[PDB]
Amino acid sequence: PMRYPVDVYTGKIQVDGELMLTELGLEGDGPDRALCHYPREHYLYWAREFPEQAELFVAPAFGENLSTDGLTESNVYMGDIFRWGEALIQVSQPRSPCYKLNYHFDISDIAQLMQNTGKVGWLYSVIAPGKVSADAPLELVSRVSDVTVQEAAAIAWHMPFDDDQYHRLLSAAGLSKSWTRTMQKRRLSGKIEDFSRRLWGK
Amino acid sequence: PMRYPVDVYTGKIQVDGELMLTELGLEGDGPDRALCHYPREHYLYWAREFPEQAELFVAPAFGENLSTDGLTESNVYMGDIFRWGEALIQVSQPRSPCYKLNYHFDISDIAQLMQNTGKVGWLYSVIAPGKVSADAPLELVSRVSDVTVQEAAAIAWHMPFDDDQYHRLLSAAGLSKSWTRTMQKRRLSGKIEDFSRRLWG
Repeated sequence: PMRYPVDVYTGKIQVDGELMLTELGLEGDGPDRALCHYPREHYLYWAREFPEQAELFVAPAFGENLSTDGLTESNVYMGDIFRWGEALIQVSQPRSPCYKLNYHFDISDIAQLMQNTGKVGWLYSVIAPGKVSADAPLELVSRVSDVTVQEAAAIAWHMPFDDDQYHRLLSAAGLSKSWTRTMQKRRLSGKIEDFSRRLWGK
Repeated sequence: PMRYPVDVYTGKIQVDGELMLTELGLEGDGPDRALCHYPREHYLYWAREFPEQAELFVAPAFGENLSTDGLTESNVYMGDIFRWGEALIQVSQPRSPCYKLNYHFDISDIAQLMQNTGKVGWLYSVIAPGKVSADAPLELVSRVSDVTVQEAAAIAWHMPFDDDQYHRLLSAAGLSKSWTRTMQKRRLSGKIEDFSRRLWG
């Protein structure tokens, strides 16, 4: 039963107190995307990649609510349920990188790079609202799937069209509504949707 | 491909024009329970069970939005995705019987009996909003699970405590938030929640 200590941030500013996790997110901050998570470890990577702006790559530069060390996309699975203090949360999707990040860091291809590396983080849906805190760690209570956030990112963005793999992703407990809609549409249309608008803003 | 004709009803009155299906349900009518489905076959059963009120047991007596013939809880699966006209919908849970039905039929134990038989029908979540109609059938496009609605009802209500079977249910694609919360809580608490308040008041 590993515990992952969490640094919390809301509208973005570090929080030390006890606070309330509602169905719609933490107080002061849709239901499938109420909580953003980014692995603190990835900052080291970005800093190496862009030395002359290493000072920009610290939490919560990527807009995250939860910052941790020891959880990454390859050891966190779709549908995973974690207890956090009094609340329950479930992994709903990988976070899709967005062009707005490029302007936030004033680096032209960050979003593209995030997507390519798969160092994107994940969003939660809140299964039970409750009292939470910075001093209360995450604890995995149910793993109900075999698809790691990493694999979900790969199915989404790295692989050529594979109906079988979309079927697999659609079978993942907790999958967000948008990702269900996106993947189902691929299966029916036979086409992978455009990423350009999301990634560049052009 | 097998496609299922459907009678629609919106709060209940039979609609047969086109109408818009939204994230929050049909136009005129939470996101996990936007669409209620009940199999038309069950009415025959209820009529036999309560002969002196057989006239009450016709669609949409059980409040359903969708009425069909050929789909039942043993051949519909958790997480199933169906195309309906222009929209996409996903099976999210068995419908939980409620005491209000007892007053609707003015028969004292209908909800309890529904739960016990497992003749409960199911709710959908709306994956894509779109134009729908009575003249547009349901078509199964993705089956992503091995838990039938029947099995989910049994895990819920018919079985003694079985952590393994709750794990199984928590692994079902599309499972509603409330059922996820309910089943997770069983696993942590070691206790099956009370049904009485829901079944009676």
